[PDB]
Amino acid sequence: MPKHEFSVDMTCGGCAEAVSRVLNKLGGVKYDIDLPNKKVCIESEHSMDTLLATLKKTGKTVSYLGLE
Ligand SMILES: [Ag+]
Ligand SMILES: [Ag+]
Repeated sequence: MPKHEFSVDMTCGGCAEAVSRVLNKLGGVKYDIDLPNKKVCIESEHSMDTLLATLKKTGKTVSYLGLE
């Protein structure tokens, strides 16, 4: 399954739950949240576009980094 990596401007520890919540609501995802590197990696059949839009529902700055 594709593994898409995103920069997410996660500024505090609460952002692990925040990101977990929006991704869980989308569903069909397994992820790893790297708070120190402000990066989220998502294993999914969802498009880069669907994942980008989903992460942006947090209200944060999100950019696509590429594949893991
Ligand atoms: Ag936060
Ligand atoms: Ag947050």
